[PDB]
Amino acid sequence: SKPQPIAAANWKDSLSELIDLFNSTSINHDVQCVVASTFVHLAMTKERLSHPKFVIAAQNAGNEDSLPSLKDFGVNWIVLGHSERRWYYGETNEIVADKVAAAVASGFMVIACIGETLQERESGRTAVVVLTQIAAIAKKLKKADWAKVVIAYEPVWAIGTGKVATPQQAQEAHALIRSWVSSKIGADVAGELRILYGGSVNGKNARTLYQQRDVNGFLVGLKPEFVDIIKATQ
Amino acid sequence: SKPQPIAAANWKSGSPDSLSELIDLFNSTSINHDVQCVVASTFVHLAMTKERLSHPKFVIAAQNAGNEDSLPSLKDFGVNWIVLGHSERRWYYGETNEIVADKVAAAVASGFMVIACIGETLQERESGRTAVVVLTQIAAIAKKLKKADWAKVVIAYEPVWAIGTGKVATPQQAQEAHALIRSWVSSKIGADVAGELRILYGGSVNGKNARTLYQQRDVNGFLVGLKPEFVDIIKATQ
Repeated sequence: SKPQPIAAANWKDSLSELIDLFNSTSINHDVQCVVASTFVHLAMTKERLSHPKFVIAAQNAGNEDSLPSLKDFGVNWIVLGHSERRWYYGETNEIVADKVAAAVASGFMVIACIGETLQERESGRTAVVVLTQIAAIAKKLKKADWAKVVIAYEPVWAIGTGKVATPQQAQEAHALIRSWVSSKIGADVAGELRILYGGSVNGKNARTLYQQRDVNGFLVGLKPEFVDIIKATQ
Repeated sequence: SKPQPIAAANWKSGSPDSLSELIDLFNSTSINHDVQCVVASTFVHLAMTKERLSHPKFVIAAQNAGNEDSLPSLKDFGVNWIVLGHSERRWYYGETNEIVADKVAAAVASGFMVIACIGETLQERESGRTAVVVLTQIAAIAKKLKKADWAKVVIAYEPVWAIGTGKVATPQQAQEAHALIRSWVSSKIGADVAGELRILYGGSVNGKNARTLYQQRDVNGFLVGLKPEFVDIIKATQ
């Protein structure tokens, strides 16, 4: 028995044209849809996006006055710790953790990203890297805060490397996240946890991915195929 | 009246669930209607399944055995069911229509009830070859059987075209596939044999869709993967 699925798209196609696509798409099942945008595009997304089942997220904001501004403006979701924040911008476990706690303290729903690299994965350090990204996050949170939290797992080892993830590998990475939250936080919190897959997902694979026990939806890039990704969430 | 329904669960190696924990779930599930429940296991797990599974409405099956001495060993052991010709045997292990047909005959000869799997791929489906592919897979099997033999045979239609492709089968398509199997048995074997035949759906089935699938005129149960949801799959057989 699975919690409500999430379908979140990340903007790194024309924004407008995509927003019209979604505005005219019929989604008949229980799924929260998220469109995360950059600060330059926020105002045009909230202006234009009018789909009832869609909400708008901010990205990586980490300053309390800005967080407060966003909420005033009508943005309640935020995505943090995506792969490029950690490996290009140098956001560490602790910096992501603080960003999450501050987001949580101001009434945001949070999509926190975590994931390992090919180097990390090839030395057999998936579990220690992945469980340390979260322990850090968990260390800042109260048990009730978990209500406001979603996890995206990003198989960084698999983006731009020529390595391919199978649903089996997605499933296995998802289960360890679950186990840990379940032993350290609780089976109640664990049971209600939406763990999103932030790897390579298209129309040929979304179903298979979604059908795994521990996968609860997707964090992916903003493209026209997102619409098949949503559909796969049944 | 439809014939007795069958709810068959297939164990695939490398699942996120534990065999034992699943057997316990089932052992403690109340099933109040007439339904034969099958748990199909691999050879390593067989012995644990006979020793542990004790629910009255459940039996155990073996998978893909094809050697006469082996089938006799299984029957002595207390196994009377077997599942053959599942999708992967046809695509990965090289089991053709004929090899599957021989496996069925030998299973039948030694007193087994037999769940023989059939179905087409997306490629076969998209070129409009469903019927010839599906009817050739069964014709192969039929050519080895006697009319009486059908008493021991159950067919599972596997929409291979719908597993791993992004394609989704509606209950309407499952009905249409199932009726062709029925028509053909009827015309070629007998209306008597046809009407008593269980034709299982071996596609993607969960709790939100088992009902809708089970109510289709030609659907007589399910051959699915061993998961906790199997319980709801059983319940969908009323």
